[PDB]
Amino acid sequence: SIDVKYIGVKSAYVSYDVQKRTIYLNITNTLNITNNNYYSVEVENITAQVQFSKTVIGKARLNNITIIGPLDMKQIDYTVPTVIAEEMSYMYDFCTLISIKVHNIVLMMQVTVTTTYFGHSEQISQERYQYVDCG
Amino acid sequence: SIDVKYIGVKSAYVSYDVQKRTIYLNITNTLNITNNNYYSVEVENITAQVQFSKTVIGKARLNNITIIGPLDMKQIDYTVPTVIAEEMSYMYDFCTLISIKVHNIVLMMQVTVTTTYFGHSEQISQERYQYVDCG
Amino acid sequence: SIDVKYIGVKSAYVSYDVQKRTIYLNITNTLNITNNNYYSVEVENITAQVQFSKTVIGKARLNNITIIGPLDMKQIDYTVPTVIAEEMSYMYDFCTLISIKVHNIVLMMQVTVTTTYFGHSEQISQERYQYVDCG
Repeated sequence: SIDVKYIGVKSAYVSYDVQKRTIYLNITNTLNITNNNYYSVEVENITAQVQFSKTVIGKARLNNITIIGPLDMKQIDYTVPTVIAEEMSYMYDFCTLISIKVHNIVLMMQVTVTTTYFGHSEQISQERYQYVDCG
Repeated sequence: SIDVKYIGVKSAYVSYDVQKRTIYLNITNTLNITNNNYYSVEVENITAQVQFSKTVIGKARLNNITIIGPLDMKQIDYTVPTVIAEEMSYMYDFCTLISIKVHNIVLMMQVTVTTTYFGHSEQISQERYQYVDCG
Repeated sequence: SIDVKYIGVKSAYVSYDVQKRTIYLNITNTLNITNNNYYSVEVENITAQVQFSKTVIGKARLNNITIIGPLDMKQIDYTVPTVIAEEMSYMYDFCTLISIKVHNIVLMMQVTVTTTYFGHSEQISQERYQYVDCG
């Protein structure tokens, strides 16, 4: 990939930005741009390509075979009891979080037992992230 | 990929923006642009392509064979009991959250037992994310 | 990859930006730009390519065979009990967080038992991240 950008506030090719309480006076601005972009990208020129898979089983004897793909999750436990007991008392809770297995982004690609792949594969994340703000 | 951008506030090719309480006077702005973009992208030129899969089973004996794909989840347990007991007391809760297995974006592509693939695959995420904000 | 940039605030090719309480007077700005970009990227020129897979089982005897892919999670336990006991007392909680297995970005590509791959694979992450902010 090409030209992958995170810009926090402002993007220009040419900028003349005049901001705050300023005097901007008698200004002559002249601009003469030639800006051409030529892309030959992710391009393929092939006579033959072959993706061949063969399984042969002859006079074989097969017992108790297990094939298990990735991210097998077995007998996982989360135990998060919360207890408040009060007498003659005050609780003030502000912005209190209990957070279990919270996800923002999950991107999964070609997650398999078996893969035969030819060509291009791509993942991009661009992000402003804030979990907690309070005040 | 090409030209993948995250811009926080403003994007322009040429910008003459004037913001606040400013004086802009007698200004002469002149602009002459040539800006051409030429794209030959993800182009394919192929004479032959073959995706062959063959399974042959002769006088074989097969018993107890298990093929399990990815992300298999078994007997997972979440226990999150919340208990509040109060007498002659005061509870003030503001912005209190209990969050279990919360997802924003889940993208899954080519998640399989077996795969034969030729070409292009792509995942893009662009995001402004705030989980909690309070005051 | 090419031209992957993280810019915290402002991006320009040319900038004439005027900020705060300034006097900008009689300025003559003249600009002549020639800026052409030529990209021949991720380009392929091949006569033959072969992805061949063959499995042959003869007069063989197979028993108790287990094949397990990556990220296998078994009997994981999270125990996070929170207990507050109060009598004749005051509790003030501000911005209190309990966070268990919280994920932002999860990018997974080609996670497999077996893989045959030809070509390009790419992962890009650009991020402004704040977990907690409070006052």
